[PDB]
Amino acid sequence: RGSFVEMVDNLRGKSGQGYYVEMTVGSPPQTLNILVDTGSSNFAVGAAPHPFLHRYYQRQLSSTYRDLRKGVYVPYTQGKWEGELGTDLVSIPHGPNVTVRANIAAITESDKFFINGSNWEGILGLAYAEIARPDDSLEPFFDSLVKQTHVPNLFSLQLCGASVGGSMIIGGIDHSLYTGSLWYTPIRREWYYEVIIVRVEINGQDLKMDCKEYNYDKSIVDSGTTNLRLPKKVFEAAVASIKAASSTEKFPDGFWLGEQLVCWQAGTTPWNIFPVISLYLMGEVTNQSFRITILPQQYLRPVEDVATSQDDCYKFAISQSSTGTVMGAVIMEGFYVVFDRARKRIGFAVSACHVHDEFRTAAVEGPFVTLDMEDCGYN
Ligand SMILES: Cc1cc([C@@]2(c3cccc(-c4cncc(Cl)c4)c3)COC(N)=N2)ccc1OC(F)F
Ligand code: NA
Ligand code: NA
Repeated sequence: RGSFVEMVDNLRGKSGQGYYVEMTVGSPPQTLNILVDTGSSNFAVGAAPHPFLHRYYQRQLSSTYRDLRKGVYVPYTQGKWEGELGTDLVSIPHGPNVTVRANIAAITESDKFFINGSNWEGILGLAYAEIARPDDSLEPFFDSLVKQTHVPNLFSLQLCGASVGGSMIIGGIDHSLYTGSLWYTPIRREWYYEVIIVRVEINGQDLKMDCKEYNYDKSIVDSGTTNLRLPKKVFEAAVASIKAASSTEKFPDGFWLGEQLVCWQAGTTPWNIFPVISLYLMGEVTNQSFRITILPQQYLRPVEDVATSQDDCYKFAISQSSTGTVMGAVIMEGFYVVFDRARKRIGFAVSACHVHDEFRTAAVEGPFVTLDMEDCGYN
């Protein structure tokens, strides 16, 4: 408990392409880089020589593979993936010293799933069975891990922005990874890591919106989304408020829509003209909340690959949604986040690694008195 040195720094990444952990599958072990994804529930890996992939799962080479004789088809916006289900033996070299028999979806065909240039080959869905494909009877990796071992039923994530890095502590917490105290918000329902936002402030100013809007039709904590994604109505109000606070300088209207980038000479990015953003989350006690506070350092994402420019180019990392609020890396990079599955709660503390300046830092503060917090959830 409290200290897990062999798991510190076990995550890597490229900005905008998520964080991945090294895993092994089959016997003898095949090493793969696997995206850490708290927004889905399948362990799905490349299993055929797609051209974007550094490597792939070669089932024929594993003496421990078992076929489930079941296919899986997964469509989404603009694409799909398709695979074949089985089980095999899975370890995390920089995780707990255990090996488990887990469900693996061997991906045989995909469109717009893998990234050309990225260093990962599969996805570790860490969310719940309710959203597994094809159905909730396909046991997610973490459920198998807990059933089959003595690893405690929780994991925590320290994502460090910028090639990025971080830690995934499986089965516990490392106190060196955060400062101050952890504050907990209940997991509203075990499908996504669903939470309830009860209040939103920009630079200290309440958006004074019916709090149901903040959670229309859900809010989730998702390591596999880059951005903070806000429902349309909340996003409109959020930028309107952000536009106002930052009107000391002007930017194209398309910038706030993430349709163009914005650039400053190096060393000369004006952080101070930008407002802090505070989300108040439902607390553990009736009528009690806490708030988490992020900086422009979190919501203005560094974009390296621009041949049209030669400066500090940033994308605005806040965007509309029709699927609800999504607290992606933008949020998580500010905090140490504890996915306390045993107690159905998510903990937040200031991350010991988060990017800030000398004037402002990310914050986790409470308690606050907030009434009618149950009304904030959408049915
Ligand atoms: C349909 C589907 C989507 C996902 C998804 C995902 C897929 C592929 C790439 C990225 C990604 C790309 N670039 C930066 C990042 Cl940070 C992530 C994210 C979409 O949303 C989340 N959270 N993960 C995961 C598994 C799924 O399979 C099914 F089993 F549900
Ligand atoms: Na167990
Ligand atoms: Na600490």
